[PDB]
Amino acid sequence: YWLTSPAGDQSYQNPNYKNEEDNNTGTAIYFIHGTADQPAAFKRVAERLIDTGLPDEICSLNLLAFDQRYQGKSIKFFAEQLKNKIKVNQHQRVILMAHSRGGLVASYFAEFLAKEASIDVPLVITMGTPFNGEINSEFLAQLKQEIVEHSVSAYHFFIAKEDAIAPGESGYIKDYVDKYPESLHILDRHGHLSIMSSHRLVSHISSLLHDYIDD
Amino acid sequence: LTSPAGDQSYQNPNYKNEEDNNTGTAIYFIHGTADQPAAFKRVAERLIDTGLPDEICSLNLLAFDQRYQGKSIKFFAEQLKNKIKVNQHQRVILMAHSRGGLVASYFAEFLAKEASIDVPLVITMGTPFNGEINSEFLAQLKQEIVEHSVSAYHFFIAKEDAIAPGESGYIKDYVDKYPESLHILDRHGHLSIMSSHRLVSHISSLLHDYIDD
Repeated sequence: YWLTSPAGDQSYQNPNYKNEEDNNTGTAIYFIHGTADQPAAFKRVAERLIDTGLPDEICSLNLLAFDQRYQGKSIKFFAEQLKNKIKVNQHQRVILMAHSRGGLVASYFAEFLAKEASIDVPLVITMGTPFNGEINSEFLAQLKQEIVEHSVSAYHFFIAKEDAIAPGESGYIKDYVDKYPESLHILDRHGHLSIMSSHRLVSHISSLLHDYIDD
Repeated sequence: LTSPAGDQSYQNPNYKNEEDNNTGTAIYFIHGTADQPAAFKRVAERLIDTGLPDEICSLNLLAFDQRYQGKSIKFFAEQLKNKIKVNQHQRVILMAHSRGGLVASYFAEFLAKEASIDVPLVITMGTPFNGEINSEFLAQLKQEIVEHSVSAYHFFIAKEDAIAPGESGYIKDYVDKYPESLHILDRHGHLSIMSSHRLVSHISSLLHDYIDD
């Protein structure tokens, strides 16, 4: 955005942060893209988040592009790289916003790598992430069990209505949605394929950040 | 106010100009048996708060006399058509709830032609299309809705019903035909989908689209 982070990722520093009576240790947001996804649209989502207004509590906004993104490579490796980049930036209490396959990566990071890395992950937001389904089905099932039962992160699945009524669970975990109804967000896409172009998305995300911050 | 049929009605204060030769598009509310009319009053009132198009004559409140426990949808639809023509209204918009939606939509498929009353919009809220009433009969109504119908159908459901397996409150074939026909509303307060303001807003913007055309 504004500047480049130590990890090489694009970064936006919050003017609201570091204000008078600033939070002692804040929360940084990380924006992860799926494979072969345009980072510029994802920057559209972050810029619109800034336009809406970010809580003073939020440290910075980070973008997982540039150094270093591969086209093809294993899930575990990408999550390990995400953890490495978070540790290079010395961030704590990171909020993850991921798209498509990237949501798997973030979720893997949030479920195994994050605790013994001593990184808190309060919010994990996934947009069209194929949890139900290359990636193994056993791995998907074990990840879903970790998300439903043991996870300490709040998961929010953003999908399109066509995927909602589509048979099966696409972009969301039915068990988790049943446990937490407010986790599922269904967005009207009039023009395909623009889930991230909706302003309802940014509105819900900003309301999620505010809800988490007020608590 | 009271409508010509005797039902509870709200007249538009702006209404229309003097030289409208159209008598006027009237909105009709069909509820299932033993349902609370006051929630329907709030949804109509909220439509008024948001703003109703000047071309639309009035907001009218139907299915009223008399909710019987075991009488067929067909009887209520015949009663509805009688009440609509008592008011001589034309190109009326139907907004119906639960089994009442079947009534309205049943009316839209057979009785409306014999009345020579146009039904441009038929709006169904949590209407059990998939399922006394025959299941074969529901399938025939669904086929008539999908293929032959000339009314615009809009299905309002909650996200819980959306992700529920099967077709709940909506016809999948019609949604494939028209994606914009399906409206999924977040239901914060269980279990009253008709209560969100997002529903009534969708109705008002739908009315604006219909009036402009």
